[PDB]
Amino acid sequence: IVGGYTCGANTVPYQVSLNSGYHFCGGSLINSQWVVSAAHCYKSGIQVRLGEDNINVVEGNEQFISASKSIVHPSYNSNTLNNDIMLIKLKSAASLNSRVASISLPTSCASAGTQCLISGWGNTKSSGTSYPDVLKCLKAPILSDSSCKSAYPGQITSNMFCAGYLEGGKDSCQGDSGGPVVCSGKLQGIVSWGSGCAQKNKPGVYTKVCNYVSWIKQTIASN
Ligand SMILES: [Ca+2]
Repeated sequence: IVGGYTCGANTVPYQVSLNSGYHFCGGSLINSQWVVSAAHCYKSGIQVRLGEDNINVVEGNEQFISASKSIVHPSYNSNTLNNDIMLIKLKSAASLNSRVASISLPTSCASAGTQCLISGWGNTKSSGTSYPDVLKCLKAPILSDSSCKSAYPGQITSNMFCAGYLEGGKDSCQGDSGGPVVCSGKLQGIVSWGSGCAQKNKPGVYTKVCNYVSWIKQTIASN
């Protein structure tokens, strides 16, 4: 997260870190057994880390639980990033309390202009590299589909939205991928892609979660 703020420990209780020996992506806990992330985050050997603040220090609220299964969206295209969504099942159910908690799926799609909270342990610099150890947060509005398409000609599908600031300076970034965009207490987006980070006229692009609720629910019901 570039241009954000330190969230505060366990203030984003649905935020998870996906770990294979190191943090590599974010995700969102949507019930005691299941995490939503980006398909482009797929790999084998995932350990889900819940209750994290500093990902390099054991602070007392962590739950580390290995994934038993991953399910990449059936129509995920890694070239265009269309349908950049995946489900990860935990080998055992997480213990839910105020510091570790699921986030609700949307009942309807959020609109341009709605404020959301984007969070992650990704790079904090637009030029060069610095990774924070604690969770970073950014409040950002959803942008119009027109401005989104104008920013990225020929690249924005019906399964994507832009959020952030056309002026630059405030954005998600490398290492934030798969993490949440939450608006009015609902998971509305997944950190997906963008051209660098926090560049002028290159806002972040996010997976449009509301399009996937039926797939998520059905998949969970049978796995
Ligand atoms: Ca920790």
